[PDB]
Amino acid sequence: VVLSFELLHAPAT
Amino acid sequence: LPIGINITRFQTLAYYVGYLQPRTFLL
Repeated sequence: VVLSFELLHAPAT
Repeated sequence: LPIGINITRFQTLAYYVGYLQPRTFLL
């Protein structure tokens, strides 16, 4: 199991 | 709603449309 973590410009919730 | 991609236009599915300007009110 691989977990990706996105941090684009968004309201991070 | 935290949706917030982008918006430019809209339409509906009797009714009125006004717009909003940057004003200053005393409430």
